[PDB]
Amino acid sequence: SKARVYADVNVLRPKEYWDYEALTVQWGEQDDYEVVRKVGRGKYSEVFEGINVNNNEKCIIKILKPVKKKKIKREIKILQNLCGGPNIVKLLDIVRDQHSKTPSLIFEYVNNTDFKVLYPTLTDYDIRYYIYELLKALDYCHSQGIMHRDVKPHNVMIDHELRKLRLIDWGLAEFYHPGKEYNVRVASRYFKGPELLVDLQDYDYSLDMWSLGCMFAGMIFRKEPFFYGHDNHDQLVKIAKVLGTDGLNVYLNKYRIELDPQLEALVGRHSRKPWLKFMNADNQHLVSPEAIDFLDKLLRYDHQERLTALEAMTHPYFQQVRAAENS
Ligand SMILES: Nc1ncnc2c1ncn2[C@@H]1O[C@H](COP(=O)(O)OP(=O)(O)NP(=O)(O)O)[C@@H](O)[C@H]1O
Ligand SMILES: [Mg+2]
Ligand SMILES: [Mg+2]
Repeated sequence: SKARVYADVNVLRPKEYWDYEALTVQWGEQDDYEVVRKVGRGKYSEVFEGINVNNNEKCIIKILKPVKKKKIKREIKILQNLCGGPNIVKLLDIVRDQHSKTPSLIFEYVNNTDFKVLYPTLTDYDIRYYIYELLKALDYCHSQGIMHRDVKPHNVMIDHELRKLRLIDWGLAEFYHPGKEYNVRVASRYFKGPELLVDLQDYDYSLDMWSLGCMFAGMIFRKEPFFYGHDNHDQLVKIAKVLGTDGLNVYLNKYRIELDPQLEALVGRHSRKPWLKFMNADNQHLVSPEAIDFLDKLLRYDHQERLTALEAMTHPYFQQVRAAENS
């Protein structure tokens, strides 16, 4: 299986564009940036709001924990390749501690509102607007030969007042190479595409489209998250109970994949459930045939069947957002 779009980007570009292992970091000054308060974390970082001592402007300081240097260079190189793209978080500086050589990535500050509180407050149009902006970031990174691999609300910073969105967290992102087998241990469980759940390793940019679909379904159906599995097996089951086991079987046969016998047993058999059966009173002002048509074209087992980011931005669902932009 190969990507249907942007397959040759890294093929056509110089090795230095994608060979993140060769990257040579030019360190900035650790003193230029000081910590104000902790604002987030991951298994391999602590993230703080900070201030640029030189101009008193806010910034974000992502202090990285010990990991193979290759993992750090990858995040850095990807950020460097994408810096300036639409709605991509900007990496402003890279510094380290002189004694521990503890590295910190310095980013632009986004005055984010916790998604758990922000989303229930978004209007139908807000949803359309933010998904559109998020789509711009994804088409951009796909166009630059990169797969994000961790699309989820926690990695989408929104300054709601400034209607500004930034796709952050490029720490699991990879360069797309035709026919490469990737590690399937990426993305948050609730946002993992079928391909990851069934060991299809030759995946591509379309994985990010499943994740976006999951985010979108959560927003319009007001169900965070929408596919709530306890572990990877249970995640495939949660998907199968909505999408149906028919399409799954078609999918696995198309790609020659044997499901693990115990997994096959957990999944069982399920009818495809229509998207309106998730319709209720809290979400109603939010679903419409165009929302459903768009969602349906994202949440497909077959990654090759999913809309591309580009196609998605042209879907009728976003016509009002396009119109506003065009002025
Ligand atoms: N540029 C930013 N502006 C505002 N807040 C941010 C920014 N970057 C990170 N944060 C916050 O810090 C949190 C963690 O940052 P992130 O880069 O995602 O760390 P991580 O270690 O890669 N986390 P994980 O998602 O578990 O991989 C985010 O979810 C945000 O809430
Ligand atoms: Mg994150
Ligand atoms: Mg991360």
